[PDB]
Formats: sequence, structure tokens, C-alpha cells
Amino acid sequence: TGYDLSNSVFSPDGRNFQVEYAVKAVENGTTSIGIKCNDGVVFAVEKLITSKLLVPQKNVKIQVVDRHIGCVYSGLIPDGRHLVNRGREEAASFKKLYKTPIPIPAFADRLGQYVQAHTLYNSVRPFGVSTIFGGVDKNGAHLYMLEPSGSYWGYKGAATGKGRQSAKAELEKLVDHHPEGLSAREAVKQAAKIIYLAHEDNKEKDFELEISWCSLSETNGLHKFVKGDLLQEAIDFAQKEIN
Amino acid sequence: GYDRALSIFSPDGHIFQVEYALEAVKRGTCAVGVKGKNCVVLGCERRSTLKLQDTRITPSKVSKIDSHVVLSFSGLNADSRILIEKARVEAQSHRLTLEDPVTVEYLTRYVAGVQQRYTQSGGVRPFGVSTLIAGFDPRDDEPKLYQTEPSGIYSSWSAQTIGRNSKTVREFLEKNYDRKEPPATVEECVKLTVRSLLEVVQTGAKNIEITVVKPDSDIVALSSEEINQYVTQIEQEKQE
Amino acid sequence: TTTLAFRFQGGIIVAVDSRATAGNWVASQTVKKVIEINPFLLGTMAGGAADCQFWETWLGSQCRLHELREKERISVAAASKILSNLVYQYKGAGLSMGTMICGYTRKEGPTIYYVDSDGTRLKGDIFCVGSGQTFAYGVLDSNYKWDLSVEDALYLGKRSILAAAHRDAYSGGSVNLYHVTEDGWIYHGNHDVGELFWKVKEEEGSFNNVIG
Amino acid sequence: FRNNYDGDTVTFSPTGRLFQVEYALEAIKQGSVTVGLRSNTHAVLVALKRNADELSSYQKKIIKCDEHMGLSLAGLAPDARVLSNYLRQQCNYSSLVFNRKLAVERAGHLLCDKAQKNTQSYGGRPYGVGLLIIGYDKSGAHLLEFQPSGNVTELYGTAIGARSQGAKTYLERTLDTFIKIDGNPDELIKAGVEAISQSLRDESLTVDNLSIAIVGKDTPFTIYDGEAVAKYI
Amino acid sequence: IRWELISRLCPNSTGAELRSVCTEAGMFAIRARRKVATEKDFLKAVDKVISGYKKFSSTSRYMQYN
Amino acid sequence: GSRRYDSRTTIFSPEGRLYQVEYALESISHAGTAIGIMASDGIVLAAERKVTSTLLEQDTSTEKLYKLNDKIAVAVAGLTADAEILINTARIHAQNYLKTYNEDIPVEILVRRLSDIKQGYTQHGGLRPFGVSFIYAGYDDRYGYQLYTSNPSGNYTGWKAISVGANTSAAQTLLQMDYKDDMKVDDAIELALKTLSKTTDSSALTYDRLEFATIRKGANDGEVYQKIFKPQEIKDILVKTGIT
Amino acid sequence: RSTDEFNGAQLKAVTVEAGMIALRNGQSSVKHEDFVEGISEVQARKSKSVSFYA
Amino acid sequence: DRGVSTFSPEGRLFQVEYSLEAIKLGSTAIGIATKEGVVLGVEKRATSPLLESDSIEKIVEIDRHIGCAMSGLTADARSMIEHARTAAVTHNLYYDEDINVESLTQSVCDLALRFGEGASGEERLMSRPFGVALLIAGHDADDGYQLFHAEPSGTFYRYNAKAIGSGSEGAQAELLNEWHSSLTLKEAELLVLKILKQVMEEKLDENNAQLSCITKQDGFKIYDNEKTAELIKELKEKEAAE
Repeated sequence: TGYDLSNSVFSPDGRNFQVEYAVKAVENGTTSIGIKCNDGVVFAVEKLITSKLLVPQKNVKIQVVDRHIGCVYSGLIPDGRHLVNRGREEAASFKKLYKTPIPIPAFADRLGQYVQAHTLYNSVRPFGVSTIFGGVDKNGAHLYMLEPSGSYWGYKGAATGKGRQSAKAELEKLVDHHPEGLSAREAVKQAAKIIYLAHEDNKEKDFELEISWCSLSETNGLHKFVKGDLLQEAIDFAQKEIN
Repeated sequence: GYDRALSIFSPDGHIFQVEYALEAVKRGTCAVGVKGKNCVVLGCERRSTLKLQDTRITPSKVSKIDSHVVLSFSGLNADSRILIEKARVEAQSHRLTLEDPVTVEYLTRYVAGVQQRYTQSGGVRPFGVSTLIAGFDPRDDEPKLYQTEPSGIYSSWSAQTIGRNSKTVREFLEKNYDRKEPPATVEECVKLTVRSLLEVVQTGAKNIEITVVKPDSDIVALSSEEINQYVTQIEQEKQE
Repeated sequence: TTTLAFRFQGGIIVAVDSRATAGNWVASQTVKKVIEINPFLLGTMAGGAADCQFWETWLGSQCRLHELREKERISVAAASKILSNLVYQYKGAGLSMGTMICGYTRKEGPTIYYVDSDGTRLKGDIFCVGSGQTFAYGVLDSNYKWDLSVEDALYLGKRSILAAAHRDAYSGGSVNLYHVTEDGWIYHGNHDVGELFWKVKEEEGSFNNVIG
Repeated sequence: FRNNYDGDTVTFSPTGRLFQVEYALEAIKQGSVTVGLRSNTHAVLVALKRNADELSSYQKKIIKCDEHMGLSLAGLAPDARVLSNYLRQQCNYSSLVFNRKLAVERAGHLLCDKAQKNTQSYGGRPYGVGLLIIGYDKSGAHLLEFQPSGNVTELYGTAIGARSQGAKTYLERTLDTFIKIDGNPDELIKAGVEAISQSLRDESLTVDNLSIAIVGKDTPFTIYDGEAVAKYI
Repeated sequence: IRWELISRLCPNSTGAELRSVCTEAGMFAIRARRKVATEKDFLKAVDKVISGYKKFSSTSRYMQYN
Repeated sequence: GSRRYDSRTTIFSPEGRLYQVEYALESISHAGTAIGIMASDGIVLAAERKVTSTLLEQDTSTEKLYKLNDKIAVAVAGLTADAEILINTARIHAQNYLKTYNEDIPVEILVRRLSDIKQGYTQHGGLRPFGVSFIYAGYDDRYGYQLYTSNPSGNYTGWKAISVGANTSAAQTLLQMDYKDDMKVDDAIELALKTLSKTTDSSALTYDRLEFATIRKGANDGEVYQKIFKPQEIKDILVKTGIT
Repeated sequence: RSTDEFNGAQLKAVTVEAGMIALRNGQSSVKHEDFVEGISEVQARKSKSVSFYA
Repeated sequence: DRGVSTFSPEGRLFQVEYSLEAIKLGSTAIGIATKEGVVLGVEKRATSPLLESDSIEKIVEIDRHIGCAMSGLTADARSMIEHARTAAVTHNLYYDEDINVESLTQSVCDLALRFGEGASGEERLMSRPFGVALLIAGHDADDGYQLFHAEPSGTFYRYNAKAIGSGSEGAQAELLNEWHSSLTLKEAELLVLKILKQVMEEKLDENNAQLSCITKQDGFKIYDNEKTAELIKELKEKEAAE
């Protein structure tokens, strides 16, 4: 009763309850996946068309940080955007002192340390977002997914949203089919497939698919949006597969 | 750090703490004020009666603010010390910057000012103090009597009473002080102020303190003998 | 830059010039060196122009805010001791102040106060500040009486600025008079300093010395 | 209505919910209706102005933020005063420093980011007002939806207020029509009247209680009122 | 007895309190020793029951929301 | 949220009283008893410790009697820790006045400023009121010998005698009978042991449960002396009034 | 169209509420003008208070 | 305790609802704005025959063409009068020109908004309140005589006439009949007293009433207590012709 009320007070048995509660917010959000490839990394999110009044490709939820790190999130959608600010502030701060873009493992650590503060004190609220962010630098590609607790892990692939289960089982099967790492050029196509399957869950409102990629081979380490003809080939490929 | 709101509005259109403020005043001592036409008289009863308790060095409940302003206070007595302090401060910073002593009007606003401004900040309870302010305007003869609230409101009065059992002495004053005809002299006023206190003091002259302020910085106290004399006079006449 | 003011019977006469130089170059000859602080105080402009104009408008604001606040109009002595204690704060920052604040109230009578940059604040009956501080004293003090007709007192002001204006380089332009009564200052207007010289040279018969 | 969670925005619920936000969302539906619709050369706002009784005057509901941009309030009138200042301030900051028209896209995202701070910190209420920001720049015409929650989305058309759905439904049947309206200033205003009449259910349409605002490719931000909206209607 | 006259003087009053002005003018007729309740016993009676039963708001609190 | 955890020391009750302050007046009456007696010829400041164990080094300790400066001594009732703060804050304030007027602080002043400090804890800032009361004993030229007491509320009154700590009502009635206004210093000493030997909760009044100090104008050339007696001179006057 | 967030029990509470309006006039047929006007008589709404600041 | 922060799931800040009660408790204040002279009259509600009538002030001067009448706790108002006085004079240093009447209302309304939690170094110097209304009345070139109604909400409207205080409901219903667009100064002054007489607790006298106007030539001017006693006397003649 009184451990339920409180923030940042340990339960008798030893767990924080409001970390657990903060997970709920991740499952309300829409699907998003990352796929780590041999070249770099692909990001993709399901953007729900909740009315005929929204405009197409103008209410983009994919947001870069610097010019080599893709970011898309699930949780509470204002609360996402403010962590994409925080990231920018730290990114930029590193470029002043050490004159080089920030390394991707380092980008992870400091971003995490912010989340961690809001479970240290009782006075601000534990952040209600699970994020995917990653990109390529000199060490290579890295994928990360950050949980509201303040924990990240590296991954061959990761996913988040209400349709995480349906993507997690295909993602094993894209570690079996291609055990040496598929090319990122193949993986535009493979990304679409995994959104079109995890849309039966959110089949309530029709969708619009968004991919983006950052890889050393294609885009010269510069994160971009897949657009025009390359976006048309991936759409028609996953649509005719799942029907 | 502490700024937690203590002026929680009452849904009935009030503020709980400002009622309580008025209550704490009622607990404490009594004090009466009356304005003749050339004097003011501040009497207050003193529970400093208690064999083996000095009165030379114990502080009286009527305080001197300035040469020609005097204050009397009912309510919490720990608290009284502050409003004296602030008013003294004021009285000098007025001379410094504008010249000329404080107009009694002005000093009234200013004490009133301080008590309001403790309901604004969260970190602080209201002063549970009401006061009588009296004096005579610089280079004039105009009696003035003012009284303020722990609300912060203020008004001049012909005579007033605050503290415990204020209803008895107000009801006494309605009959016995005409609004068109003040008591003529200084002795006739003082006889009238004693007679008001001797309703709630239940005789004795040792209890009550009577200070008079007149125009031209005349702040004087009546000593035990004088008090007794007046009391006795009121005794013979009343008896007869 | 001659500003003078003398107490007399009916109240105060203010009198000023209007030639305000910047260097050898004569900038402008229209500069009204009175500052109407409200309709019962008049404040002169001598010393540095910026520090003076601006800061007595700001004095004008504490007048419309003492006046509402007690509902009693500001005393002349009290107004001054505001202004003084403000510029004392900035002492040693090159701000340059020479004003007379003149008023007549019914609690103090006609009273001049002279506020100065050091913080010196003097009451007195005659003050005269600026370039024409010594010429102006001289003409004025012979002919000066505590008893005088108001009309004569206006003509005593003309002649005082006149004298400083002739001999001094930076005094010239036009003359201005004001007459403080209790009720307020009334403006007695502007006489050109080049028409005024020739009336008084002939009419009186002084300035023989001057050719023409 | 208490028990459970209804205290600060700090306390976070086992349901997944944050109550205070939802409460704040109820607030907009209290106020008076506003619609916003655009085409590629003109963006219009129509809002209903209201008065306390019939001696009282109407109330200003449409606010000109700048000569190319503006908002209209729905719900709390003290809150709208805080946030209209801050968009004056910021669009001034981009003409001083960078000499650029503050882009509608940018201006939404900045407001989102200010709202977030009020729900993370202890104390401070969530802002509880809704703004429909119209505006015209070099990217054509935009309309934005500010929810109290923080979300911004661009729409062709929307409404929010009292009995809004009556206006929202009309706007979808005709979606096909009003984007193809371009160049006729008159034809755009007059579509937007017939979109706000549906909301007026149990409410008569007055002509002096309606506030109308067009901005376009050649006209600055202009509010019509009084005689000028008695032409159209 | 204009029924508009006593209804004005009264503030916003239920009909269970507007029944009690008759009963308080009926108990004041007995004190004054009158066989008739008049328009004088109703003007006094208003003053007494409006003050009296107005003061003190039962609990003067309630709420219990937040 | 955090408002729940807030005690609200600051708030007034529906009595208008500060319930917190009344509690504090309690915590004094738990602590050992101290008695003030004014004489014309000196001031006898006398207080019986609360502590009592047989291992207490009485010679080494003061705990109830502190000097402020050379003219002014206080006797303490309450928590000793709390007190010690106030007692240093006093000592600095005494000295501050000496640097600025080369004229020792008048007794009225010093008391008034301590009283102001105390009050402030219960105005604002949700602090807990100090649990302390002092007897002030002090001498100047102005008024003569002066006695005062200040309580945790921040309100002080003068006196011709008074008692603080336990059995306050008991002490006050014993003094009401016995004190006459004329006493010497030696008779005043004898009334102090008399009033402490009845009230004592422990059976015997012993030289090592007592603290005694004097302030006498019987020091020649018009000078005042303090002296805190040793535990070995209080023993000599315990046999003098016959307590042993 | 003219209803929204009416559950089926309010809507039975509209068609009966319309045919009362027909019995008040005295009409024997309930027209399309009364079904509109019965919609405002049973909404689970009477508004808590006219707005003072929204 | 309710927060200042918290919402009532209706959508409402509990505290605003409670503030708007405090207006109604305080004493009656009528204002009628015509095209020829705004008249403000209030009931003093002298509480004892000992207390001096004229020390009490509830008609207050903001500057020399903006007069103002207050209803509610007069204390809360002491802070908000002073803020308004400064701001109007600040503008007169800064543009040498009369502050708009509408503009002055806005600055008062802005301080009214303040009552906030007082998070970080941010200055909200109140934590509570401002339970008082104003009848801010004025004259300027831009719009003729105006009259504005401030709330503690931070919400204001223009009004042709508005009553507030204890008898607001009754006064409101007589105003919707009597108000017109053809009123003269002399007719409005007598009409204010007639609507103020009905909801006055005591008999209409000048020892519990104070009248004032703002008229183009005069500016602000509160009336003499002698003038008012005469306008009382003339109301009863016209009424006793009927």
C-alpha cells in the first residue's frame, strides 16, 4: 500500500515498484525494431494513421542525433523527444572538448546515467520510454536498447512496442537464415517484412512504414531516410509476402 | 526550502490560519484606547501581578516607537517584539530619506503592511497580533487612534479595545463615550479610561497601567499613587 | 550655461540661457534648460546634459508616486533629498549634476534647494550655477532685495542672464523666465538674447562701452 | 475523485497511466469550440467567442503572435497568456539572431519541449490549454495541434472544444474538397463557417461572437471581427 | 401583506426555511400578546431567523475530495 | 507527496496555540531544578544537577552554570546539547557589543537578543523549537542586580525570585512564604539550600548533586566578583544549615 | 450523426423522450423535429456550470 | 491538502473556484459606465458606531485618469494596488503618455496568475490567493470611457455595467432592465444609489456609502460627503412624486 504510493523507496523484499510500473508505458507504444547488420544498422517504426486528417510524411517520429546516430523510441511520446534533446546536448559537448564525434559505446553510457538519476531521488519521475539508438563509428556498428530502469545491452537485434513478441521470433530466424550477418542492403527489405507481420496486433488503424539506415558502406556513416524508389521496393515486398 | 502553502483556502471562502490568528489574540491580555480632543489614553491591564515579580525591569505592554508614536499590543507577547523592531527601523529610515517624523497615518500602513506580508509567503505563520497605534501628527494637535488586524486591515477609531473580554468594554463605551462630545480634559478622559478597565480588572490599581500621549512628544506614565487616587475618587462618587 | 534663481517677495524667479555648446562648435540654441518635474516644481539643466535631463524625469516619477501614496503633495526639501541620495550611490562614475529644484509650498514658503554631484545639498536664497556663476552673482547682488514688486523681480532676472550672456562664450541664445507662485509655475516666455540686448542698451543707457 | 493516484505528476500509477495529464485533456473540452483548416495558399482559424452575460463583452480567443504566425486558445485563458508570450519571445529570437522566419515545424517542437518539464518536476501543474497554431512560411501552410500532453502533429483539419465532433465529421467528408480550394480567399472562409455550424448544437450562431483569421501567401496575419465578418456571414 | 415584500428582504432561502418565518412570527405574537399576526411581527421575525440559522455552516468543511 | 511527511510545526491549532511550543515547555520540567533568588546584597544562583550516578566527577564538571562574560552568568534548564549552541551564540554577541562601545553590554539587551533568536525558530522554517530555558543573573550600573528568565517561546519576564525545571509549583510556594526583601548574601544562601532540600526527589541532598554560584558587590573598590564555588566549599555550608 | 458517445441505453432514452414531446403538443405522430429535441433532454449531461474562465 | 498543482478530474484547479467565493462575501460595489461619466459607488459597512467612517478606503486612486474600486478582503488588495500604481507611472516615464486602461488590467491579471509553487530560483512571491475583484474604470482617447472587471482567475472582461459583492444577484437583475445607452451623468449617479439602496443592509446614508466618478475634464475625483448627502435627498423626492 505505502510502497505502491512512494517513489524510490525499496519494497520489503527489495525491488523498486515504480521501475516495474514504468514498463507498462513501453507496451502502450507502437512497434519499433532495429536490426544490426554486418555494415551498420537499420531502424524502423510503425507509424499509425489514426485519422484521415494527418498529413503523410510530415509527422515523422524518426529523429537523428548528430549526423551518425539514428534514434526512435517507444513509451510516452513527449517524453521521448526530451531525451532526444538531452542526447544532442551531450553529443555536442563531446565535440567541443575532444573534436571528433562521440564513440557509440560512450553515447550509450552518459545517456543511461541521466535515466538512472530519476530513480535515485523521489522528487522527479522515472522516465517512461524505451529507446533504440545506434550507429557506426570506428569500432564499428552498435545497437542499443535502453529500458526505463536505466539499463542497456548490446544486441544482434532489438525491438520494443506492443508487437515485440511477433518481431522477436522472426529476429531469431534472421540470425539462423543469415548467421554471418546479412548486408544492410538486404536488410531494408527484411525490416519491412517484420513491420508488416507485427501490424496484425495494431491492425485497428492502418499504418505507414518508415525505415532509415546508417552504414559505413552505403551512406558513408551518415544516417539518412530511405526514400523514393528504395522505399517502394521494400513496401511491395513485405505486402505481397504476408498476403 | 520551506514554502508549503499555509493559506490553504477554505472552500467556504475563508483561510483557516487567519481565523486562528484572530483566536490567539483573544486568548491574551486586554487593552483599551480612547481619544479625547487633546489627548490619547492607552490603558492595559497587567497580569504581571504576582508577589515577587518585578515591574521596574519587566517590560510594559505599551511600547515607545518614536517620540510621538506609541503602540500597545494584545496577543502573542513573544511576537510583539518583532513589530516593535520593524516599526523603529522604519521610523528612522523615514527621517533619513524624506526628513520629518512619521505621520501617524503612514506608520499605521507600514505596521499593517508587515502583517499582511506574512500570509503571502509559505514559509511563515501569520502573526497572531492586533495593535493600537496612537500619536499626534508632526507639529499638530490632532489626536489619532488607529488599530490593525492580523488580517492586515486598519481603521481609525474614536475608541477601541482588543484582547480578552473586548465585548464587555465595547458595550460599556457605546453608552458612556459620546461620538460628538469627547471627554473635555486630560483628567476627565483618564477618569473615563480607568472606569472602563475597572469593569474587567475587578478593582485594584496595582494591576492597570495608564500611559498618556499628548501633542509635542509628551509620553508620560501615571505611577501607583496617581492610579490609586483616581480609583478612590471613582470609589466615593460611585458609592454615593 | 547660466542658471540662476533668487527668492523674493512673491516667490521664485528662475532664469536660464539656452546656448548649449559641444566643444568649440555651437550645437543648438533652442535647448530649454527647464525640466517641468510636475506643475509645482521646476528643475534647471546645468552640467552634463544626459545625466541631468534623464534623472529629473525619474524624479518626476517619484513625485507622482509619493503623491498618490500619502495623498499629500511632496515637500520641496524632501524632493531634493531623494534626488541627492540617488546620485550619491553612483559617486565616482563621472555623472555630472547641477540642478536647483525650486518650489513654493504653504508649509515652507518659497525655498530653493541646490543638489550637486558630490552629494552636497544646500538651502539658500541665491544660487547661480555654471559658466556664468560669477558675472551673474555680481549684477544680481547689488540690485537684489528681499522686498520687490513681482514685475521688478522679472526685470531683475532678465538683466542677470543678460550680463553673463554678454561676456561669456557659452552663454547666449535666448533667455527664459518662470515665476513660481504657490499655485504653480507660470511661464513668462522666451525673449531673444539679441533683441533683448538692444532694448536695454538704449533704454537704460548702459553698455556704453559696447560700440553701436 | 481521489483514492489511488491523483497527486503530483511525480507519482506514477501501477496501471500505466498518469492521471493528471488526462485531467488536463478534459480541460480543453470545457472551453468553446475552434476549428482549423488550410489549403496550400491559406490557413484559416474559426473560433467561437463568448461572453459571461449579455452586458459583458465577448472574449478574445484568437491571438496574433506575429505577422506570419498566430495561435487560438481553447480552454484555460491564464495558461494561454503564458505560452503566447513565449512564442512572441522565440520568434523574435530568430529574427534577431538568425534573421529567419521561425518555421512552423520548429515552433511546435520547441513548445513540446517546454511542456515536458512541467510534468517531470515536483510541483508545477501540467499546462492545461490547447492551441491550434496556424501559420504560413516557405514550406507552404501548416496547422498544428498542441495537446497538453506535449504531442504535436500536423493535420489538414481539426477541431477541439465543446461538441467538436460535429465539426470534425464535416471536415472529413469534405477533405477531398478543401485542399483543392486554392486562390479563392472567400471560398475558404465560407467552407469553415459550414464546418463550425455543426458544433453549434443548442447554441445559436451570432455573427459578432465569431472570430475568423486568414493568413496566406500575400496577406499577413489578420483577424477579422465586427463589420468584417458580417460581410462573409 | 404583500407576499413580494417579505420574499425580497429574505436572501436565497429554501421553502423549509420560508415555512419558519410564519412559525417565528406566531411565537412573537404570543410574546407581544396579540391575537393577530401582523405585518410588523413578520418584518422582525425575518431578521432573527436569517441571522440565527445562517451563522455556523454545520461542519463548515466537507470537501473530502482532492 | 512530501506534504504528507511534513509535521507543520509552524501552524496554529484551532486553540490558536502552538502545540509544538507547549510540548517544549514539558521537556524542561523533565530536567533537574534550578532556582533564582534576588537579594539586595548579591544574587545566589542555585541548581541541583539531574545526574546523580556515583561515578560522576563533580569537580571537573560545570553543566548547569555557565559564565557569559565577567558580569553575567546563566543557569540552564533542559537539553544540554541544545543549550550549548545558544550559550556560545550569547558569548559572541556579548563580545560584539564590547568591540563597538568599549562599554559592557547592559543585561536587558543581552537577554532581549537571546529571546529574539528563540522566537525565530518558531516563526518560520519548520525547525523544532529549542528545549531550553535560562535563568539570567547579571549586574550593571543602570538598574542594579537584575534577574530574568526566558522560556522556549521567546518571551522573557523579570522577577524577584523564580524556579524552572521539575516541581515548579512546589518551589514557587516555598519561596512565597520565606523571602523577605532585606536579606544579606549569607541569609540568601541559607534560603536557597532550604528550598532545594525539600523538593529534591532523591532522599539526601549531597554536595555532589549541587551547583552553587554567587555574584557579589562586596568586592571592594566598587567591583563585582563572580565565583563558582568548588564541590569542596558547598560541603562546608551543607553542614552550616544542618542538612547533614 | 447528431449523437456521439451515447451508449445504447441512452438512445432508447432518446426515442421514448421524443414521443413524449409529441404527447405534450397532442400530435399522434412523432415527427423528425421531436427526435432531434429529445436528444438534448437525455444526454447524461446538463453541464456542471457555465464556464467562468475556460 | 489539495495542491495548487492538482487538477479536479472535471478539469478544474480547485483553488480558483474558492477564490471567486471571497468576492461575494465582501461589500457591494456597483459600477455603471455610460458615454458621459463612469460612476463607482460602494457600501462601506461601518461595523460599529465607534469606528470613524472615513478612515475606511475602498475607492482607490491608481493614477489621474484611472480610478479603481475593490471588493473582497481589502488586505489582499494592498499588494495589488501598489503593483498597479507603479506600472502605470512606469509607462508614463517611458512613453510620456497615459497608460491604456486595458493594458493596466493585463498587468494586474498577470500578477493574479501568480500564486505558484515557487520552484527553483523563479520568483512567485505569493503562494495562494488574491481573492478580490476590481472595477478598474478609466478614460482614454482610444475607445472612450471604458470599464473592466478583473478576477483572481487572471481573466477579465469589458462590461457596460457590472455589480459585485453580497447583493450581486439582485443588483444584476435590476441592471439588465435599467441600463440603457442614453443615460446621462446626472441620471446614472442617481440610478447607482437606487440599485445600491435595495441591497444595502442599512438605510441609504453617506456614513456607509461613498460615491465617485471619472469624467473627461476632471479625471478622477471622489465626491464630497456633502454632495452625496444632497443626492440621497433628491432621490426620495422623485420617488415620492410617484
